[PDB]
Amino acid sequence: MQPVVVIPPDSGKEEEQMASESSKPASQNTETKATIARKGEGSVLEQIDQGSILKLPSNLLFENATSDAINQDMMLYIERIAKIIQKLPKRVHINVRGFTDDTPLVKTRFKSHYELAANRAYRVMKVLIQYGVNPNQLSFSSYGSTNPIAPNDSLENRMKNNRVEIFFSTDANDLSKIHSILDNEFNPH
Amino acid sequence: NTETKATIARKGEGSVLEQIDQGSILKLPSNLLFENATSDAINQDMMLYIERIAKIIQKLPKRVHINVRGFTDDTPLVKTRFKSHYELAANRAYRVMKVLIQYGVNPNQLSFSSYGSTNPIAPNDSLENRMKNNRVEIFFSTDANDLSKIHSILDNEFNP
Repeated sequence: MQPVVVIPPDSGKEEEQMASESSKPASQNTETKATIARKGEGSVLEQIDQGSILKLPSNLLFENATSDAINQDMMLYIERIAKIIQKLPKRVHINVRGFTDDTPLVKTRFKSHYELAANRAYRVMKVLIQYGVNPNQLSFSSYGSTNPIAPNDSLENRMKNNRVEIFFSTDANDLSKIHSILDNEFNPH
Repeated sequence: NTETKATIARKGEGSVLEQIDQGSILKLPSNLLFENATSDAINQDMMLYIERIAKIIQKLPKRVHINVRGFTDDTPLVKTRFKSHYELAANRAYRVMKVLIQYGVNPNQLSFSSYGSTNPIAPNDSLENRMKNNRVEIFFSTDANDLSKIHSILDNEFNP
């Protein structure tokens, strides 16, 4: 039951973990763990309303997080992505996106994180081309260091922060045309 | 049409705004921004234009992401410090991005892209059409995922 003299202690970890279950009433999850080649782990596939994003931790592609040297053991992961892309129509555009953390670049040839990220995304794009993706469906982008995923306090988080993302989308304009036709017809301005 | 004349220079350079279903594209001709099509030296004359674009950006919904896209015609580069169309297009986009940052656009909302000589706006069949392909395009979008979340919830409840 209870002591006859009840003296509550300070709020503790029991009370933290009980209230540490708070979350959104409508908890939807638009990410799934992805498996490249039945052996390529830590990747995720995310859906957003304008497209799909395949997120690849640094270590699935590059020999390190401050280099654009593709780890040759990982060439087969890029081949698998190329194969799947070749199963999409030529309508689909593929944007390879590079990201870095805040690691100092003085020991490398890179002068900026934007530059490092650009070279990483470019190299991945070029390997996709080697494996047959039409260059007319590809582009590369750099975000530099300012879109982190997690604090940079573990190897796993560092690999996420230095990820490459592959974004799949189209340039559909049917709704835009519809509005344009209506606007031209009805707006005096 | 989904393309409309965008008045920037007011000198008939050819700037245009296009709407597509997942965002907006401001298209800026080479001559507007750059000293030539073979390099990334911005026209100091036109810093005014990028500044204007930076001001307008800070009026948009806070969820907006801005991607500055670089493109080239498919003519050889044989003369300069640039070793590929991808590299030249990346540098041109980078420079426009950096000016936007200089005029107050948050770096967290900015990225730059290169398409090299792919995805031409006009066939590379005439001198003037080639030059059109040296434009920069600024794409405005968001990473909205409400619909995606809706579907995931329904799928989780009814599929598994």
